[PDB]
Amino acid sequence: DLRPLVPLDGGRFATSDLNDLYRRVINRNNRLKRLLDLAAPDIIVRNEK
Amino acid sequence: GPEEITADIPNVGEAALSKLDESGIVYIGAEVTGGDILVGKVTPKGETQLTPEEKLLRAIFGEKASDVKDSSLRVPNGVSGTVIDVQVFTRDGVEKDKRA
Amino acid sequence: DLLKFLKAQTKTEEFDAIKIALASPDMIRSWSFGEVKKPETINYRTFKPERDGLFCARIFGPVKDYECLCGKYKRLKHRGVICEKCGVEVTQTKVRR
Amino acid sequence: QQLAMTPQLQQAIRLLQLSTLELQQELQQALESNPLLEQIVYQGETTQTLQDYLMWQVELTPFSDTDRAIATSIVDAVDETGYLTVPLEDILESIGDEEIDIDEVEAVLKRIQRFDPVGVAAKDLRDCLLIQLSQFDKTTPWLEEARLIISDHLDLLANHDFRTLMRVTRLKEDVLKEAVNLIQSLDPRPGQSIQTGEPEYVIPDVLVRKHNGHWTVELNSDSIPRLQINQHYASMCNNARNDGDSQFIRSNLQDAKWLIKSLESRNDTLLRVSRCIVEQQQAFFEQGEEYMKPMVLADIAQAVEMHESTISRVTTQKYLHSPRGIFELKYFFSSHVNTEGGGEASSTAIRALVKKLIAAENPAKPLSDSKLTSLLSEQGIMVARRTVAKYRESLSIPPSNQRKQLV
Amino acid sequence: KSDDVNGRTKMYKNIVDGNHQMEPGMPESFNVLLKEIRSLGINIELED
DNA sequence: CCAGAAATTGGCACGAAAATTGCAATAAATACAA
DNA sequence: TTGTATTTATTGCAATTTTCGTGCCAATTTCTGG
Ligand SMILES: [Zn+2]
Repeated sequence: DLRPLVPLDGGRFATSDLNDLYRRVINRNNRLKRLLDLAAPDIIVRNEK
Repeated sequence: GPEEITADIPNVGEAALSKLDESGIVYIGAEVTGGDILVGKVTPKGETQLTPEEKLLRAIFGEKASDVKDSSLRVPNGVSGTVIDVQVFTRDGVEKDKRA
Repeated sequence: DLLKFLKAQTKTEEFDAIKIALASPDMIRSWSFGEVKKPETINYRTFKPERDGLFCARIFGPVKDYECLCGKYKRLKHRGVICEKCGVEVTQTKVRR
Repeated sequence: QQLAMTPQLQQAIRLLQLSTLELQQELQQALESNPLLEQIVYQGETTQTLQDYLMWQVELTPFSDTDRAIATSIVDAVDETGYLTVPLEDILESIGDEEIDIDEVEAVLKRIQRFDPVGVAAKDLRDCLLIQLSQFDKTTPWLEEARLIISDHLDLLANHDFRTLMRVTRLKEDVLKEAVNLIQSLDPRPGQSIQTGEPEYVIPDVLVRKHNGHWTVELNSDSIPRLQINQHYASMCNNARNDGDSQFIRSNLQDAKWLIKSLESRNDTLLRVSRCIVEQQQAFFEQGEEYMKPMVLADIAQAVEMHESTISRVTTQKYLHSPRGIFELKYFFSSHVNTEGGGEASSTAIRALVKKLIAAENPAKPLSDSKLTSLLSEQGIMVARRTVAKYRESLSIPPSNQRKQLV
Repeated sequence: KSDDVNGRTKMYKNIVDGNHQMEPGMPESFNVLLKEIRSLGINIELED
């Protein structure tokens, strides 16, 4: 409720800046978790980190 | 379904619909004040489920009143004037009303 | 007793100082009510918050007063009850703040 | 042959029947597990609802602490239309105090029912109508007759009897009609004065429009899913490094290349199916749904040389945007009845005809199903009475005896 | 007259009843500030 | 005005037809080493 | 020049289940003529 989504006409539920930053962090974290699970080569996991 | 512009609004009284024509749009030359309806519009809310309460409501008061909302255009508070011009823009392929 | 329950949520906190420090990982985990695992916000089909997302009702609380997400418990008679299907507590929607 | 049916072809086929949102979820799930895949202030304002208005009126009313708690419980159990959704016993249980009887709850409920709007927090329709009628002055010409009808005989008023009502109430047509009109002048849903919400829309998957005298169908490019190969990770594929490191990249590159092709084939199949559907049902997009033709899956499955299963899977939960509106791309498949001489008439067209004929009837004597069948069997259609009754029930239209009016 | 939500409704009720007294309470923006500072990984709290 | 009939309505059934859903590891084109 | 390993291309059958229109008939609703 401190980072709400903006509803506008036509049903567009646009996102704010904080939600975008959180989404980027979560996407990178999930990809890194999967790569560490799958024992990826170090050259890729360093870039992901 | 689509939103409909019409004068057949169930929840409002007969007086508030006196300034609207057969198409649900205010007359030219009408003197309006804050809160008056300029364009009458309804938004659908229909759904398949019908409890006995809804059946009783539809039987007593009619089916038009149900499965519809009221999203009409109203004069903002503290605003008055005379209706001097109305313009209607319709998408291609949509049936035109009498006002257009 | 509903009178005490309603009286308790208007109480003001007493304090005389403000303390600032560094947050341990255990402190941060003790603050939280759950872990966010997915970058989803809104379902866009039922227009409900996605589970484990940034707006999850199981983590941050109900989207309506005293109602769980699925809809088994809905009134004040079930206040404070954690639903076994959706996991949402039956409480006020201001806890999302 | 029975194809080959690898565990990859199963996933490629399963992509057909997923809606765009579920497809995006699947694409994200496959994206976070394959490194070589990739994809190409405001605060708001507080709104006052019905419950907020009711609680604002509760705060400014001289209630005691117990009465205020009971009022909070009552206002909590009030839906958007203004009706009480729980019995008073549930409210008494939720209070949690054992020295309170049902009489105090009844008194607090009576006090709340006189808030603005009047009739709110009503138990049922009879209670709401009686509450609204108790605020009228005694000078109303037909107050007593309407009150009697609402209090005693409302079920047979809903049944549209209008004749047994005359016998029991001992009135005349010119008085019973006035009482009925007075009743119908009341407000059925008190809580809809404060409307809060927003209509919910959908994103169409395919758009059909009219260009230079013909119909053009194309995918909606604002929602079409598309993936891409990550070149940075693909570059370090066969370079000098560990053999395991080089083998980890080839497999993922193969998987990504296959997934991109599966997405492209899904889009192409959807476009071809939609194009064939628009070509077949061409009169609908011009002259409304009274001219829809009765096509089935096997009709499309021969115009694109696919199997009926593929057509069934593609058309699932995908929406088409037309100047008339938004449909589900399966709304165009319907049953049929035999017409006169030769041909078939779709059930959608017959439903539209039935709705039109019912909407233009005499209010004094509504059209029964036999009369509707006779009227339909003049244009050529051969539909049975039971089928017409089924269509009317599907349209949510009451029977003939429940559509008549005293006018 | 501001972001203190409970005092807002108490003051209106007191004024309508003819009692010109207030119970101040805590502003909401301070709670928002505390939450935003905590979201940065800093432990800030009220004591006693 | 009162039976008795005639009409109306909707639940259940039937056989055809339509629609849905589970399969799980192949065949040919192509670059390539002898 | 030729047998061989790799990469594409494959998006249909065959069960099983659901839905279809329309008939039979009991239970309500209206009509009529004595
Ligand atoms: Zn629940």
